Amino acid sequence: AGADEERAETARLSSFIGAIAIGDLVKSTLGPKGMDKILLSSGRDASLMVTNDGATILKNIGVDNPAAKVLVDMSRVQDDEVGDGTTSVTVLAAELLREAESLIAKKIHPQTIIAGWREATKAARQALLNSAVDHGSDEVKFRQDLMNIAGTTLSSKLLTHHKDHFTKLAVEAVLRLKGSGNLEAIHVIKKLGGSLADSYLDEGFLLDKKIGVNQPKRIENAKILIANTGMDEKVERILKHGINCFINRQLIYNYPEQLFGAAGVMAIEHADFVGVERLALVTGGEIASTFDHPELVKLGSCKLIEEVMIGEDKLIHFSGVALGEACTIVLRGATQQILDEAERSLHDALCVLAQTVKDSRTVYGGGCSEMLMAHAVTQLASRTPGKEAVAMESYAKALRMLPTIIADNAGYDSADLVAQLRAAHSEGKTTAGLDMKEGTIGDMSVLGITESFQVKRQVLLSAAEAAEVILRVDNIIKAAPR
Amino acid sequence: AGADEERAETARLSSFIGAIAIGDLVKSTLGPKGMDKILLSSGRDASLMVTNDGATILKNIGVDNPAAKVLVDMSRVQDDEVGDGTTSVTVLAAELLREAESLIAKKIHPQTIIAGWREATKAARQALLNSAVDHGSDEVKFRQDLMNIAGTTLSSKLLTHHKDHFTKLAVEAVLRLKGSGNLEAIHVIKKLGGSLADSYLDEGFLLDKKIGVNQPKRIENAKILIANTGMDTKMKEKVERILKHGINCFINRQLIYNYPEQLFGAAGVMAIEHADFVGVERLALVTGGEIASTFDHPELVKLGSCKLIEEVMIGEDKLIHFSGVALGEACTIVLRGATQQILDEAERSLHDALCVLAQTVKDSRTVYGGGCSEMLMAHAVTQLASRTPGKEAVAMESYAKALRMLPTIIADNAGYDSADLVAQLRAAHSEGKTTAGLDMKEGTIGDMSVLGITESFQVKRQVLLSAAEAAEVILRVDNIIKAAPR
Amino acid sequence: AGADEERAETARLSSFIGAIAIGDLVKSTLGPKGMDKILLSSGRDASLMVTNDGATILKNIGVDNPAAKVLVDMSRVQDDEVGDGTTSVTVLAAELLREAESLIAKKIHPQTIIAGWREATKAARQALLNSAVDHGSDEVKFRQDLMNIAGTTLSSKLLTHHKDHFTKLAVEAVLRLKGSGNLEAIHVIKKLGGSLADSYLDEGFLLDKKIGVNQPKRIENAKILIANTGMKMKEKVERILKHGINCFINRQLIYNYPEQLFGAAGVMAIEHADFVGVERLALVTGGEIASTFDHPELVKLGSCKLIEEVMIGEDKLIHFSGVALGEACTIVLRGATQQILDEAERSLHDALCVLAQTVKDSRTVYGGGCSEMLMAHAVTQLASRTPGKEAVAMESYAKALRMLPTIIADNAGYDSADLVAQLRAAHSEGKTTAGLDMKEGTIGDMSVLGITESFQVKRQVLLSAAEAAEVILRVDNIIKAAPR
Amino acid sequence: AGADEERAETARLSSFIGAIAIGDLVKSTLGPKGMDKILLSSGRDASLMVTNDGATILKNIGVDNPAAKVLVDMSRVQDDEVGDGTTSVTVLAAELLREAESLIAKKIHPQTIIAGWREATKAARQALLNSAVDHGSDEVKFRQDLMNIAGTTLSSKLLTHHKDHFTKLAVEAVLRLKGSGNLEAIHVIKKLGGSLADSYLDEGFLLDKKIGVNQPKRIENAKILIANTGMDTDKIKIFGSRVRVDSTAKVAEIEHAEKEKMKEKVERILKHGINCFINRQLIYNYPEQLFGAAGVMAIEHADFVGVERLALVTGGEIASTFDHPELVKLGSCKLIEEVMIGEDKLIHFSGVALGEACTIVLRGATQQILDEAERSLHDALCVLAQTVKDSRTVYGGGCSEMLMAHAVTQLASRTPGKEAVAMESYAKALRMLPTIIADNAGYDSADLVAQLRAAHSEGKTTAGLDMKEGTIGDMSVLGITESFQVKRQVLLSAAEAAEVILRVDNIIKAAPR
Repeated sequence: AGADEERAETARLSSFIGAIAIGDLVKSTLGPKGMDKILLSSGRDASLMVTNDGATILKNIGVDNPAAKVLVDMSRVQDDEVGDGTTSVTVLAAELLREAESLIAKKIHPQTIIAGWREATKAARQALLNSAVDHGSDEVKFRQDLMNIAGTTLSSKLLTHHKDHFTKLAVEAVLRLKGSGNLEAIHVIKKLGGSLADSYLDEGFLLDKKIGVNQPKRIENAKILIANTGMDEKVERILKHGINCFINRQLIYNYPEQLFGAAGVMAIEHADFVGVERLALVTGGEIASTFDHPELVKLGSCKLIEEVMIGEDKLIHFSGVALGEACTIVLRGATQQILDEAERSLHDALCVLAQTVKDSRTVYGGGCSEMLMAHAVTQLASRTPGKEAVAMESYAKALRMLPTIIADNAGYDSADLVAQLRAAHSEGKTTAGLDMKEGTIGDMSVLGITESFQVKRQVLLSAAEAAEVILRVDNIIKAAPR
Repeated sequence: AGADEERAETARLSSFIGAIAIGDLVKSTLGPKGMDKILLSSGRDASLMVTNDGATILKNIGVDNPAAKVLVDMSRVQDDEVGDGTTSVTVLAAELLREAESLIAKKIHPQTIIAGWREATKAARQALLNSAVDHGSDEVKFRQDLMNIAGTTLSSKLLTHHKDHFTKLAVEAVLRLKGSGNLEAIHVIKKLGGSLADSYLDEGFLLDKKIGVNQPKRIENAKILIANTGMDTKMKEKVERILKHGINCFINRQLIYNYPEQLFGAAGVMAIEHADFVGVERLALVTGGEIASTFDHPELVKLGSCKLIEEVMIGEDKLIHFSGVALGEACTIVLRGATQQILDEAERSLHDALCVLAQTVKDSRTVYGGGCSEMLMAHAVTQLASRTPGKEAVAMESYAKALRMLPTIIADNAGYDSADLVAQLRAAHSEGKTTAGLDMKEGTIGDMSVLGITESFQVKRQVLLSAAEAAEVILRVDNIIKAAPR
Repeated sequence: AGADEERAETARLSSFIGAIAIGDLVKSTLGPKGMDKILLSSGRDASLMVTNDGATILKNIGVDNPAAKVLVDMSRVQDDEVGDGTTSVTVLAAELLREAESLIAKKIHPQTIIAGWREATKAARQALLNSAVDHGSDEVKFRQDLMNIAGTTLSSKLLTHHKDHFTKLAVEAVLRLKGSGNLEAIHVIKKLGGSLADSYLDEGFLLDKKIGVNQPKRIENAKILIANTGMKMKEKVERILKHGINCFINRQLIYNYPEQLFGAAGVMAIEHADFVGVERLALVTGGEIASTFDHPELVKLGSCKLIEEVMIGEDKLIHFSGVALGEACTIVLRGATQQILDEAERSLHDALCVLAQTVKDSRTVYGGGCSEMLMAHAVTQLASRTPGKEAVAMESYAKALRMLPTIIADNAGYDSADLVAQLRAAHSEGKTTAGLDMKEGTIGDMSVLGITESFQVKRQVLLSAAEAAEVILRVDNIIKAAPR
Repeated sequence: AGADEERAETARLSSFIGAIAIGDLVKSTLGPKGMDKILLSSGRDASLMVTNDGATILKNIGVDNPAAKVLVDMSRVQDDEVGDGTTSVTVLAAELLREAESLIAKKIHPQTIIAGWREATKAARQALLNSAVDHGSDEVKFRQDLMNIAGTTLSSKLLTHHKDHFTKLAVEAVLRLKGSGNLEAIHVIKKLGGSLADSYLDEGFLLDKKIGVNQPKRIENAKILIANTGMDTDKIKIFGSRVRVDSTAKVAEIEHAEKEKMKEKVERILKHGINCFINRQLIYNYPEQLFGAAGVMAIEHADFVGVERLALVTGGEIASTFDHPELVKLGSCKLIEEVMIGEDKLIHFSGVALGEACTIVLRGATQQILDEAERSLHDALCVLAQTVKDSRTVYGGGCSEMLMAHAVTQLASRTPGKEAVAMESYAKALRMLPTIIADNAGYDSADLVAQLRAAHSEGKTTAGLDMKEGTIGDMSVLGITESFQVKRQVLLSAAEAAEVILRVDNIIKAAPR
């Protein structure tokens, strides 16, 4: 028991097996016509879970002993930085292991081959520069704002009927974010109500809690009080300040509740901590401790806090923040499996194009980027010294699979597709790519599909470092089914 | 049962297996292209742990009943006097056990063989006075201060692409530090914020704790109180003594009772809960000190320096900085990096840098790095087996071949063919060029001095002694006996 | 499910197996280059500890069923009277068992062979009063007092690198001891401070304790108070001033309040002083009767020369001296400090017994196994001179002596057969000085080395080993009854 | 297969197995070259014990189901009446069972052979008649005081090199003991010093203990105090409770109360002039210091067995609570001192007024074996008391057994009918004893039997088995003789013991499963 040690072929084999198992399930997901899968697990899950998004299912379950979970864990950091849309990074890392069986013939030192990873880093920079990306997306923009990458992220998802409209909306949300402050303060929720738009845009922060039956219905020029310690002196400190609202992250004691109603102060019971922490940045903050917390120790913003009816049910909204560094997003849905999916999509949407204004650079979608890159990577291996080249040239044909997967989900024969694809990219037309609706090659730009430059730079480095940690290191292995 | 005693061949084997298991994992951890590993244990552990530094991982876990942990414990003491660079001493002791197969074929006396260790002492002797090593390091030093051994120590770490810059910084810290004032008060913490120039040197001491959100934002003309005894039990005496002094900050090394805390907020005094003792002792030197007793502590008995105590905001995470110390001889280093627990691999990386420089200025002696020292000693030792008596030569010659593996271990991580590397190396050393050594970036052999990598004189004398007793300790004892548990 | 059935050869087997297992572990230990063994246990045992002395480890534990612990127990009685040097007696008893196989070969009655023990007694006496051993243990003696046998006892042990110097010191200790009063009143400890000398010799009693930093430094015409019961302020002071009390020593925790009082008066107090030292102290100072605070004045007697605290090494020690009786004295040692230091406790104990025997005997034997080869040459002849039955038992004892040279040689690093060839030729010739030289790797002059063995150890061991071998040969029935 | 059902011959076998099992362990114990056996158990037993005396080991343990324990119990009465010598009685009863195999060869009525037990008595009359006994036991006696029976008991033990000298000493010890006193107060301890005599005789009693290193070296006109209770005070069985007082001030009273025990012990003890205090158990630390200044020697953990003999010696005292000093205590006074006996310190109690109780402290040549003196002295005590009372002895070394055996062979042929077979089997039983005595000697058993038998036939009662010789010799020259009582009682006991159970065929069932 305890620690383990590994031997020649068996050590490599443990890493090799992990990559192949995950590649096939993620494979159906890529491209406009991907398909959903449902998984049931060993007693800590409670029921059947279906996730279109590849990253969510891998994070939730550590099924077995082989090295995969650490590789998997990393994809979420990538999601944070950019990696989202359609899952492809995991697939890309996985086929690099197939090359290793070939490598046994390469009887020398496998670690020498490893030098290929920062050669690959050169390849990443070789790829970047060598490929016409884009020149549009100045800021805000009348039509290049979207109806582009979000649509492609959506394309792999069935929802894209009513849903593609939602994706367009996501860009308006980033438009209010641009400036100095970073990517923060975005929260999204869904509701039970049918509408063709299937969404509404809300100016303030969305919360849903109420003090009790009694209390003023609306508060004006509101002051906000946040307490770290539970309620389980208050009137005296309260009256001088002119407090209009109290928010506590936990259980609230019953006695003060009677007081607040007569005073004309609205309090919130068991408010969630995550909303509260964001709020402190928003209202100028407060010093949260024991009941001494009132007056100067705390700063309170004061526009308007009220409970409003959103089409249907009643909700409470915080708005008019002096700081201007934080905002909130509210979506209303018709209700279905794909609407809470918007939770999946908005989180992803935020990272993809907030980034897009910052980059001022994007690349053509639909696999246009991959074939062109494949064309120029082949020359580079030859250009570099030959043993360096052997590792570099293997990398170059790796890019070939992406074109094949995009077409395969479309419904057209893969062999013919690879053939027609290369000739257009080789010629020098960057706009041309894979048109799945056509089944052949077409103009990507007419479609409006473009990918953030960062998704391409970041995927390359993420795959290189993640791939590098495998082949390099022992300590793992797999045994038998279920 | 569980009595635990073994007979003849089997007993030797248990030690032999422990040495081989450890060597394969550690060899890959050596030098510039060295590798870090992840370890997972099912019981009473949270997740897989990854440690590049061999010494920290070996100390942490006592997985097996076979004797290995005892062997492991010995390297920390070495670390205090030096120990580090790249892990190697454990490897050298482990390879010694392989010749034991030869001993069975020897068919005479297992312990007459022990004479080889005596022979080894001569080997320790030869390395020390054979070869001209530094001639420089004439205190403080312009350019030659780093881009040397620290770079080699960091070599085993992936971070080196931007990390080598951090390594260079470490000697600057020793320049202010060095003298005989004391080898203490150097602290390292990493920050999850990124910039091109990773790592900043702070004027004073860096800490990360708060009484709570509660209390005033900053203090003026600060007075410092340190208490050995906890606040836990009284409120009245604490306020009375406090107000007269004007106390701006209270630091207690342990748990702090809640009642006084309300008082500090109203008064306008910032306190620190569960402050670590190591920071506190350093602080006393820094602040002029105090006599830390019971609540009789305030006023004259307490000495407190007063520049500024504040929470700045370095990058992302909030920290508290103590600076402007009147004494002037105790300073701290704050490291910044990309963002990983790997970045934490600074506490165990910095440590590697601090010990090396303090020893280097005073000893006025060093050895050439890159394995230059090892090949030279090896050439000299082969002769020795031939020139000394009867029993001594077989044992001694075997010891000599042990040195051969080190050239192999340094270039093995390179990716180049180890066999080709070993002989090319020997021809240059045999010739008489001490500067020449293994250049991993080159892939062949070159001039170590241009690189500037140098090993401290102390590292060579201790390793030789460490290797000698370490092999002996498992062997020296026969039939360990258990008396049946509680 | 009762008694336990062992017969003829099987009963012999339980004894036979016990001797073979013990001999190999003790075999490493016999000589200058012996090997250290450590045992690790859980429960009442803290951790790894190492004993170089075979006798200490064997009786601390009863590892298994086979009969041998009773045999082991006997060695300790020897240890008190003579004991140490190196542990060799257990090995000789073991040697006897291998010939037991030949006893079945003989095919008649094992009991007749017992006559061999009679023969052994006669053989033992031949090693005695034959040739000359040592002459001139003049008493006091400037050079022959040590740097001899004690060094041999030490050679097996680690401390010998600087300790052989310590060994020289011990004889000075025995010389003051001499008179009519066997061996008594000697107290010794170790110190955490390092020095080349590794030991200082005090003229009185050494005690390590301090009341506190405060309190007057010097006491004269000192009166000493020892109390059974632990440490109200006024009762202690009123009685104290009239007496003139200069010091207080108690074998337990002492109350803080009185401590403050002592400093003003000029009286020094001691907390938790060891009881054993106190019992010795009473004989030394004339003693007293210790009860509650009624204890001062006449019921207590206080001797008065000089009591002072002297900085020793780094640990601050106090000395009691100037005893009118003169009967009891104390020894102080300062070592390297590597837990091996607590080991020095082991080696010193060896020093009081070995040297004291040398003082009374005025006789010794050549060391390095010189005595054993000589006796072996004489004994081979003896077996033939006796008829036949008488012959076989006497000769088996004779060949037993051959292993001792062999055991000395085995730990040396040189094989036993070669050692045997050279060794016998030198002893046979007539040079008693010649013996086993372990550093040499061959044979040499023992006297030049300075290694000698007490005369008593050779005559008692011969009788001792013979009887020890007998205790189980006679008994062919070892019984355990009705489990649990 | 299994049920514990017995049928005809098998029932006989159960009696048979008990006899043979006991005989092999016992047989090696008989005579000069006897063997010691050591017995151990895990609990309700602490260590291996080795008993030379066959009777003592059998009494302590009832190992199994087959009958034999009751037969064993019989030798006890013999031991208190006449005692020991060598244990031979048990073996003789066992060999009676061996003929039984030949009995089924009879193929007839087994109980008419029982008449053999009626032949056993006839054999018994001749034992009285033919043996040659002795004439003389003057009282005290000059030359015939010993060198006789004590030596035969000793002969069985290998100590008979220097020891036969020690046996000779023992009669001097018995002469003072002799008469009215019965058996009490004889104590023996070894000394580690070599001498030809190997023994010394003391007028008083030796006890090995010391108060502590400090205390007066010697006391005279000594007064002795023995206490049933220790000097220790604090629990009382019923604690009186954890206890409640009135804070810390009164608890000072508790510590003070200890002093009162000290005060009573000194004040009362001083008036008497107390020289020596002996306590049978642990002694409280406070009093120990008091005794040293006073001039009084006390003994910590002095064991009780020495004390009871000591009490008879000093006239005794009534041991109770601290009121115990003065008159209720009678302390004889002559000399109590601790004397270096060259080797080890011991305390001598001497000058006892009673005179009845005395101690035989022997020095002798050293080894583990001097502890043998403990083994050997005990044998000496039992034989002399009987030797003085009987004034009759028979020749040892099996001389008695061969003579009787020669006579009985003739008897079988003379008696007609049913009776000779019964008589001859009893008669050949005697033959094994010469064999048992010879076998343990290590000499060949077969050779020994005929040569022995030929010498007896001549008419020499003195002639017997000489084990040291390996052949036959004159027992009388050796000086080995057995007391008259041991031979007449054993004959009656051996026959009767074996006789009942042969008679009964079937040890029956139970209820259970």
